[PDB]
Amino acid sequence: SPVRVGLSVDASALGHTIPPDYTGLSYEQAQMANPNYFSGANTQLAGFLRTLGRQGVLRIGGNTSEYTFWNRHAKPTAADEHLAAGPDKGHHAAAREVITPEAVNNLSEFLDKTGWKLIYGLNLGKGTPENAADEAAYVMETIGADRLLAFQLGNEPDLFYRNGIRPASYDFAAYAGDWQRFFTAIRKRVPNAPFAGPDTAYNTKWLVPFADKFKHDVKFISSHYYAEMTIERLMKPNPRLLGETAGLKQVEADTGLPFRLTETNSCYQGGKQGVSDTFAAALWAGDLMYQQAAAGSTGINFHGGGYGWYTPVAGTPEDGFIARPEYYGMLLFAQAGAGQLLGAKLTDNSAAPLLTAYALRGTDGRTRIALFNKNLDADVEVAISGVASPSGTVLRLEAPRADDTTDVTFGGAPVGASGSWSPLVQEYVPGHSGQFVLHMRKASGALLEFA
Ligand SMILES: O=C(O)[C@H]1CNCC(O)(O)[C@@H]1O
Repeated sequence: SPVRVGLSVDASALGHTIPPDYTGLSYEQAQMANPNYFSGANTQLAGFLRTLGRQGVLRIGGNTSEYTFWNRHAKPTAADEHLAAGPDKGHHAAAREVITPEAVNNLSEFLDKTGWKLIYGLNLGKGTPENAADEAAYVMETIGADRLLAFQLGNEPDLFYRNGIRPASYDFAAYAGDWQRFFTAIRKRVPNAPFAGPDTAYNTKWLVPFADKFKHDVKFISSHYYAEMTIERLMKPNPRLLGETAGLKQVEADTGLPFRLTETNSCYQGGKQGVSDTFAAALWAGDLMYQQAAAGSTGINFHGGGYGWYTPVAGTPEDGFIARPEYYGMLLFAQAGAGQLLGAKLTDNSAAPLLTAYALRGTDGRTRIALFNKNLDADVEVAISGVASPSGTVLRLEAPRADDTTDVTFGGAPVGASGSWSPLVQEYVPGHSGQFVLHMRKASGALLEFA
């Protein structure tokens, strides 16, 4: 007994344009202590990034960016030649790590194998303005202007008052004083240096005051989002999401600087075993990419590394890399590709309320629809109107249970080594122009492409 829902596509209801560099990943700065990780020799990880997008952004930052120190004469230690730095769990201070010129040289070679651009964290929490300027000069020289999208001056500065990085009295005004001092030092050595911020954890009250004070000094505004957890809770809206969406919309409405979600994943403190590492996270992540794009976001960076519960890609240079379940929701987005969002209204859906749908006119002119049946107990039958085409094909995003940590496929295939992926099962959509009908099992996703 599927829940019978209507989906009306309205090509006259033009939404936001999704740019080619929308997709992205975030890693801990501590990983730059291992020059083998972001390296030309890491062909496996480079292939996972290429499969997520021809263009995209690598963001390096996180809690460890306050505990990582640039040393222009240093070489890496024994332990850090083998370091796989997973997401910081945010319980206490991270271990001190050193970043070497060799690590920045190898990062350039890595980025050049991918086509991706870089957002690079500087140490405003514990470092000096002069050391930041020295690091920025080396990064700008080596990575180059076309691949360096932005420096960010600290990670989650809105938590320095609580985590001991600053006094209890630290507030936006104190942060703006620190930010101006680092900005001035860096621009003295790197007059072309680009910036973004404030890279906040959650405090939306900082976004527009940052944008207004530093309007002539930044390329875009950035903030973070974590949904925390149970799988049922992850499939629903929550107040924190509503607040972050409202913050993004205030930036777009009050400034005309673009916004990027520079660090996001399902559950903070490194994720939750049984939620973040499950097929549910693929549906959560693919739905999030579209919801934020529909709300006016220019891009996203899913946090990860090591074998963290929420990482899209898990592994090490020594042991190899694998796509975790969340990767498959980002792979649906990659396959849908860039374009402009169209209206897509669901009706008769109160029985299947966690079903989401997004329509897109691709750069090639063809209509695509991304659906996420996030209902854990309801199959749906989707009557699709407003789409004119002889023919459509469906790629399904599936696992046998929402809590599965494996068995995830897209287009009837898993991702293989080095991000290898091609569709092996493609089905025609039942119906004809102006009336297509699509069945979806409970807890599943679909990408429809029309001729
Ligand atoms: O708590 C987490 O999972 C995140 C929160 N944001 C900072 C971080 O990326 O360093 C951390 O790993």
